[PDB]
Amino acid sequence: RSPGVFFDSDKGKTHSSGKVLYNARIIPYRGSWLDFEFDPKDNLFVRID
Amino acid sequence: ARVTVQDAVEKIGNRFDLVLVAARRARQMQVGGKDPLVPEENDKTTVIALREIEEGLINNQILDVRERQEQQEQEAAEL
Amino acid sequence: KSDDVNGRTKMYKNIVDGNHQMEPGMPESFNVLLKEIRSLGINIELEDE
Amino acid sequence: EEFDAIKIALASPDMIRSWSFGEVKKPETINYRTFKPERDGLFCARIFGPVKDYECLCGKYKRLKHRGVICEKCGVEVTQTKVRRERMGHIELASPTAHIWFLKSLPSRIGLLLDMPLRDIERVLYFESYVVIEGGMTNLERQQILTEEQYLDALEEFGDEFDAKMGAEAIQALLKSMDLEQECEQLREELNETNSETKRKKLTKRIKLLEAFVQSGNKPEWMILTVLPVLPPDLRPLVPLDGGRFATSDLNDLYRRVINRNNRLKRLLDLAAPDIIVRNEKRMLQEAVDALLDNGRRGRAITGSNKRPLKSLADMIKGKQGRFRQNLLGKRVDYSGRSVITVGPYLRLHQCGLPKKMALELFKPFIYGKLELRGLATTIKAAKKMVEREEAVVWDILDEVIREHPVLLNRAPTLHRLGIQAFEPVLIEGKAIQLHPLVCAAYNADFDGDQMAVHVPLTLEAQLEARALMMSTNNILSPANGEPIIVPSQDVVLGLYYMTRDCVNAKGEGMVLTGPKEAERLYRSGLASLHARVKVRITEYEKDANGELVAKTSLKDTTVGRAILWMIVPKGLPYSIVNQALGKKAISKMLNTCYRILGLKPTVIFADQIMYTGFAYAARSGASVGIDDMVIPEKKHEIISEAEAEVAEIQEQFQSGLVTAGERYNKVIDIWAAANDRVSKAMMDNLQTETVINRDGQEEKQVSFNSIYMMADSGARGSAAQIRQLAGMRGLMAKPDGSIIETPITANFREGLNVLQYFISTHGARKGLADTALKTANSGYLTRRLVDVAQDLVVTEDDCGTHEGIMMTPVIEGGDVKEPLRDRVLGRVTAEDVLKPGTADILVPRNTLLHEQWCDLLEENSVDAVKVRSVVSCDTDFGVCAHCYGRDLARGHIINKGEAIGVIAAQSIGEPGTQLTMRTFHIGGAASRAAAESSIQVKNKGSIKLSNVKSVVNSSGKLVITSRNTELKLIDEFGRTKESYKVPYGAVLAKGDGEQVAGGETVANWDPHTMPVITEVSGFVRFTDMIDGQTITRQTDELTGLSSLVVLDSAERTAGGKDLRPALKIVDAQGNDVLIPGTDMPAQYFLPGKAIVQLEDGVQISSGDTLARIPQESGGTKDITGGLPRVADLFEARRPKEPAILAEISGIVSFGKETKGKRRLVITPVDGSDPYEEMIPKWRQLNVFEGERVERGDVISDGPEAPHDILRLRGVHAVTRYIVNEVQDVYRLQGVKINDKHIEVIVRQMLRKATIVNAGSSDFLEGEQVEYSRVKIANRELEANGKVGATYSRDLLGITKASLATESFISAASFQETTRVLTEAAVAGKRDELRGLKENVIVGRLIPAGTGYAYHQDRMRRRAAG
Amino acid sequence: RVLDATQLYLGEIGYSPLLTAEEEVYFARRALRGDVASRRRMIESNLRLVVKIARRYGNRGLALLDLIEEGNLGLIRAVEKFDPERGFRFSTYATWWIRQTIERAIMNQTRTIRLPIHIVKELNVYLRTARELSHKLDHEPSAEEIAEQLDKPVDDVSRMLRLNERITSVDTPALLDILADEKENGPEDTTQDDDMKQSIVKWLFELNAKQREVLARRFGLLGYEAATLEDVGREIGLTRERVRQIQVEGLRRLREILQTQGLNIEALFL
DNA sequence: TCCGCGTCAGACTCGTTTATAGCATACGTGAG
DNA sequence: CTCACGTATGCTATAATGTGCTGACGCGG
Ligand SMILES: Nc1nc2c(ncn2[C@H]2CC[C@@H](COP(=O)(O)OP(=O)(O)OP(=O)(O)O)O2)c(=O)[nH]1
Ligand SMILES: [Mg+2]
Ligand SMILES: [Mg+2]
Ligand SMILES: [Zn+2]
Repeated sequence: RSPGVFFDSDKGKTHSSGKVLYNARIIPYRGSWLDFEFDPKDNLFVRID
Repeated sequence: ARVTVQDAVEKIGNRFDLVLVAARRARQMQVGGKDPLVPEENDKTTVIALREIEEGLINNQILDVRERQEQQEQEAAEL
Repeated sequence: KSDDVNGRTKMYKNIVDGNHQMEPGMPESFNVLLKEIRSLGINIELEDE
Repeated sequence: EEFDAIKIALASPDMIRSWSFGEVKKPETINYRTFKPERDGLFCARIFGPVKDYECLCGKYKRLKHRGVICEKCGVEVTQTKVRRERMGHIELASPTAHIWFLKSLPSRIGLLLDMPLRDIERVLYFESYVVIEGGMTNLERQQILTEEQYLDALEEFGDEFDAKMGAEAIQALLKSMDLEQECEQLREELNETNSETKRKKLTKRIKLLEAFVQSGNKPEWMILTVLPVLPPDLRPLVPLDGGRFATSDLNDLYRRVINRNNRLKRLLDLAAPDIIVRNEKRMLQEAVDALLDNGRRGRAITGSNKRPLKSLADMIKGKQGRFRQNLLGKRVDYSGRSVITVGPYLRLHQCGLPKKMALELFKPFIYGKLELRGLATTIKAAKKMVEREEAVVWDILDEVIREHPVLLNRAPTLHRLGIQAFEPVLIEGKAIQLHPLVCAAYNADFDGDQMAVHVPLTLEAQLEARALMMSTNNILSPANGEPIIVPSQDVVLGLYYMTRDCVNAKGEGMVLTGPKEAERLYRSGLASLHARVKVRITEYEKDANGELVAKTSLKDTTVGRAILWMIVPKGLPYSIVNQALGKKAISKMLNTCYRILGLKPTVIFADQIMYTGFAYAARSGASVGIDDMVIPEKKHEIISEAEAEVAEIQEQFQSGLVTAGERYNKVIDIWAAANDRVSKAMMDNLQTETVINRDGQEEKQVSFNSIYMMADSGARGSAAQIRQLAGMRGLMAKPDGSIIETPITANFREGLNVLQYFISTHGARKGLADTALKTANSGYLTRRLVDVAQDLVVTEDDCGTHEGIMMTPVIEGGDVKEPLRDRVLGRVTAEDVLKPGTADILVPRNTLLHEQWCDLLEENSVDAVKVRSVVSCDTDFGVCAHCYGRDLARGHIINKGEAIGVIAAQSIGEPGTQLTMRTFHIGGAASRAAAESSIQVKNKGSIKLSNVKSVVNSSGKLVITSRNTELKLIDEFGRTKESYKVPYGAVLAKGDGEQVAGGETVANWDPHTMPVITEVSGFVRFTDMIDGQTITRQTDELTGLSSLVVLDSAERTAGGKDLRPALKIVDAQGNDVLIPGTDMPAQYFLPGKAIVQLEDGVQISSGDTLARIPQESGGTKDITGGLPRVADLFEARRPKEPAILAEISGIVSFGKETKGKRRLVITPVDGSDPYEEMIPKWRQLNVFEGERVERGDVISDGPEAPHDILRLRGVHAVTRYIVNEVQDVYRLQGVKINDKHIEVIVRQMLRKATIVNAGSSDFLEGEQVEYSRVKIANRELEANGKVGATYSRDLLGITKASLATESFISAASFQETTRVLTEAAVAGKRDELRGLKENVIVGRLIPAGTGYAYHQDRMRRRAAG
Repeated sequence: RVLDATQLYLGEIGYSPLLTAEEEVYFARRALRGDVASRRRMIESNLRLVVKIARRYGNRGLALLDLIEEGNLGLIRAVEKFDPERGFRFSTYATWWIRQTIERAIMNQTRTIRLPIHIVKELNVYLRTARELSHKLDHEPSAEEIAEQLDKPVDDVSRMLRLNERITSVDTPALLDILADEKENGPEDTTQDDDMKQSIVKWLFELNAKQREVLARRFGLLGYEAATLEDVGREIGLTRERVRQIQVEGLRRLREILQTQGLNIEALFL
């Protein structure tokens, strides 16, 4: 997977609610990964590494 | 027989018991050196026992009866 | 044919002697299994007749 | 040694000391210079034993003379080195250490025992926080955690009179102090006063734990380790590689960790170290022991040298790779070999070509033996050297040994029992094994490099079991279904087809022959074609009423070829068998017929003869494959341009507005699917006949002798589906998702693909190939779950004498009877004195075998329904009766007592799945599905019978159905059911109930794409709760502006609309609610996910109208990929996500309470005064209306039925029949024939356990789960003697749980979850008496089944005395 | 959610007091006199020094915690043999002790086959020499090249580098299943010995009773202790020359068995 | 959020990186 | 009976005293 940004989405999977949760993943060539993701309640979250 | 063992199954019935009885008889000829009732015709002890079962000479009950007879003859000799 | 150590040699001798008799025993893999479960601190005993 | 059972229990510190022969104090392994064991090290000879046989370490005592002589100087016993594999040691731990298995393994025993959460215990163990063990002052009670600062507070104030500690010492003290008796009584007192539903379970579970703990005689303190056992050296060996280097087990690294840290802890205690450092060392000690027992459970596993985690004790037992699956439930074997396989067409069915050099090696001891009896070899080493030299006399001896000695051939994978067969070997020059063609089917052997294992049965018993049970000749029929597995294919089929099939005139039309011999002589003389029409005189031999054969001579109008085949045909059979043009389908019937009339040896000979003649004439024929043999229809391009402008017009209509992605996808797929069939049928008319041959004068039509057509029609190889892709159109290809590509491949392989068509093909191809690699695993995992569940099931009894059975109807689905009742009850014991229609005389007895003859009588009388004895309803405890089962389908007669039925059942269900995975996938590219299930057209005249149907008459005049379950049947005159037809919801019927229709009439039309929501009442349409953006969505058009509404489900829906159900509500002109005829229900139709409504609010509807179109995208492809999960869901007894509701008790019902919309359906039975009240969702709509007298298990809701609810209300035969039919639906869709009785075996194993209410004279009380057989045994003695009667209720267990619920822990452990199984067994002090097969195979004993059943039953009676 | 043994311990150490110069002297005088609290406080306060040393020689063999514990053992010896009378600081003296005990433990525990410090120290010199050789010789040190530089024996250098050869796990990929039990004979070989042992009994009752007696008692076939020349002679009362006479006669009897059944003995020539 | 599963044999090859002070007395067994 | 040989426990004094891989399988209970 090329370093850069990638915007992906669990197509359902989590929560039989069946909500599409969108996420951004910033992938460097070297370093910690920077994740942004949505929660079922539409709250924006960050996962460092 | 030589090819197929269907006839010998038809004599005794249970395939499993056919195998036990043919085994017991083959062991007699293997160890005791018991003489075969049918001509050997260069046949292995496995096949000869099946011939004897097919023709209806060998059987669990018959083998038990002759075991008692030889065993009582030996008791007679010891006493 | 596999583990039984005494059994395999004894039956080899019988087959050269032309006895075609098995004389079975206890598979060494199982002896190991016992030792491996006792090494875990579980008492696993053989209960006699 | 010979033992009865095995028990497992917690190890006492002192028990561990018993096994030990010393304490290993030091980590020292061996001396670097003298590579001998160090002092009191891990390989200490003083502890584990001597390195060399009967020799001490310092070397003072040697030879077998010195026996048990412990050398005074070094301290080493003079015994065999073998002892170092058996002697154990131990380790004195400074700090008590918790045993991970009882701590971490869920649920956990230490936590459940103390009623203390895991978190609390861990804080205590890693020395984060103190726990109170006991305070007389209620100030601080029991098990209350104190932090470092919390401990300082109470310590000044109270102190002393309150005891709180940290680490495993604390928990061990807490375990020692806890009284199992008293807490049992306290917990019983709690359940008496206030039993809350969910916590009654948990309290009853801790009660069972406490009771079981005291009965086992296990002590809770022992969960914490004071003494740590050490595995014998040879089981963790340090050996020298050739390179001078050493190689050792990872257990040595883990033991050295534990010893170093333990000894360092002893040191720091001797030195009085400050407590922070002592604590660190106690943490590190527990870390090391937990790594040694089970590494990776306690968090991050300890990585050794590479980075890979060290393999710990538990890892050697647990995994598939552990010791169970790898070394115990299967092993590497002596007198075993392998090689590539190759054909032996010359062989007879009971023979196989075995390479000289291979056989020389396998029968080495047998040669040695004969060599010494002839006195040719003086001793064994001279015999060995004679074999090494491969002397000429040795070959002659080897030939003599192999005579009449059977050898086992095995091919991977072994899916079913015919994957092993015995043959008589034929010594051959060359390195390849020669396999008989006809058995290639059972092995699934094709000679493009496959290999086979060879195994030599050594004992007389093993030889006999191979010759009698496992011989090729004796295993002709599949044990799965009754049919012969030994069936001609490929060349053989093609040759017999070529011989039988007829041509116009040809050489010597209308000649006359004296018997088949004149015919053979004519053909071989070159005066007659095999296809010449002629009248020969053949003399058939028909069996009479007795055993005597009747001879009959008559003139027959057939062909030269068929006459010559009659020569192969044994006496007894009719000439009409060979008189047709023979294909593989007809030849299979031929061999089955011959087997049931004449018997085994004749069919064996006949089979070989067929193979020889089939190859022989196949080769004479010289049939081959030219490119001109692949004929393209002249009218392909027309069909395609028509289809192509049509699909183009729908794509242009897509931008306009009549089309969703799903609708157009369906419409384009339908157009291309019909075009493909058209072009294929054009090719097959043009190819199948289109033979213009001039008959003796003028022109005629007859069948084409085109090579590929003959191959297809005979069933020699390719099917019409393959030849479509060759000569016709390749068709619509399906993506790896299963969804089908919108652009089909117009071209075929003769025409050649272009770059784009080829690239598009690749998708389907590779998904197929990936499917074989990846999906095979789940098929195989299902085989293994089935096998484990039905291992114990053995034929135990001959006749239980039961009347009970499961009513089996004829599977008549989809017009043409899918599976006849005759074939479904063939070979099955009948019951309930099943006579003929006119009840005034018995026709069939209550205990007999249904032979082909009885079955043929059944068909003349046209019996529809027959109660037959089944495995499920058999009363036999600990097995099943020969009569309840019926015929051994593999033998063709009544099953033998002692046969392992369960295994055969599991194998036979498992095999097709596993075979159809690789098989359909590599072999096909595209998906040739047909979705056009619009109209029911009836094939034969009759009257419409509609069972289960509630429909409303629409303004058209037409009967529009609004039932969910609708079954249209076709009755004749006499009044039998002959065709069925599942009518759907939203259907227009042409004619109503009980009306006459003629042959080829359409009786009902419906749209397949879109299940419409059809309203019963007429009036105006109201939008309830249908807020835009909240619940629905709005989409507008141009010029005027047509809006369309799509119902967004909770998936896309906002938090605001979550609680709102959107529904189209029917109001009248006044704007009052219209009622549904005759009920209090107001009309309201709840719209699901993406219900696309056109017509906006306030539109006058008539009744019977389409309100809403829910899109029904069927992206499913017809394969086992989608099918097998359905099968696995059924066998695992899974409740679906929306179960349909059933009435629990018979009786008369009215409605009570409602929560907004949620129905609280109140049943108030007639006799049974207690009511039964149910909460029901608002949107779930009922089939039943109000006051009806409904019985147990009447369907209330729309939805699939849970097998649990079926069993619990209707009962055994109901649920068994539900499973059998729902599973068989899948396998039948793939053309797989499995007998119901196999599925029935496994369902019996599912219904093994039962929950009990009340007490008897034993220890039942409320809700213990015990096996059904054992509670029946109790009930039999109870009913005779009396005592407290016990109500029971059978429980369904789905496969995995059913296998773990078996009261053998050796079977449970070998299956799965071994760590959890052994902790629960160890704590219960469980005793396994070894009744099952897996148990006996593990200890290497005789199986309690087949041969072993005789011996095993003799041991069980030796238990009664001596 | 602090679960890790390491992070818990380092949290506990951080919670300690840091000592000064005057404080070190006061506590050290009380400590040598044998104060409980003084010893505990000096150790607890100087744990941080052990860690900065245990985290310095990381990724060398032993784990941090393992080295943190053995290093702590050096701290204790340091507090026991500290001289507060000397003006020179404690941290300086302790560093020696902590490094010594850690290094000693790393030389012993690390190696599965316990390697003696004598050989380990020699090995150190060989390896340091190899490093200097490698920097100037672009290639790597030979055994002979190292031996030339240290003026030591080639054989001694080779023995040492052989001991450097580290251990191959059998379970790490399994190697166990390839590598056979060399001490266990195949049933083929065991059956051959049965045939020989059985033949000997029959061979003993085929020749003379005077010679068979000698060979049976001497070889320990029917006997127990393999009596040498003098013991066999003393028993039968025979003489040393008589031993050679019975031996030569016994071999002639075997030659007869060989020309009869020698078909097996002549095959011993390959 | 955790932990339990995920076909069965066969062929071959490769492979077992690293750092450490130096010296004097003490502890203990073996050889001549 | 005595020394050499192999192995082990000992001590050293500028001050220095707080850490630290790979991520993402999927279905069920
Ligand atoms: N378990 C298992 N069996 C396999 C696998 N590949 C092949 N087999 C077995 C079962 C099918 C058999 C032959 O495989 P083929 O691909 O030749 O298929 P086939 O069924 O003979 O079809 P075809 O007529 O195309 O040759 O070998 C595999 O990956 N796993
Ligand atoms: Mg193939
Ligand atoms: Mg193949
Ligand atoms: Zn000794």
